[PDB]
Amino acid sequence: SIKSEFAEGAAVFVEGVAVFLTMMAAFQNGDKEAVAQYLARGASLYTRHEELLNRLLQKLRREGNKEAVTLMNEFTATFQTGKSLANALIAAFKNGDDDSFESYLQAIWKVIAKMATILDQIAKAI
Repeated sequence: SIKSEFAEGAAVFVEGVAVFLTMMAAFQNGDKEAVAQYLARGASLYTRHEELLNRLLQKLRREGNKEAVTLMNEFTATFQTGKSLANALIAAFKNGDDDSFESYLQAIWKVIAKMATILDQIAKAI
């Protein structure tokens, strides 16, 4: 259902946010071993969420819920376009460029916050 897909996606979102926050703290402490592990998990969570978003979008399209569909378009567009920042974050890790890594972390947090606002709006429109 729309509601089961939404809640499952929201739980994956919450897990990714929590991993991202944990990663930020590890990076502040310079713990590159831990940052590597969290980056790997964050990538897997990205994939799971992508699947759940598409499943949700298909259900919303079929039900005909216009407000929710428009919001989901914005969420998915932000999610897809946001991958360019995530790829830059990974590259900065692989190159040892801590200054770039920090910068993308703080920029990505702004995207996460916008995504969370969209998800709250979707939850109220379904």
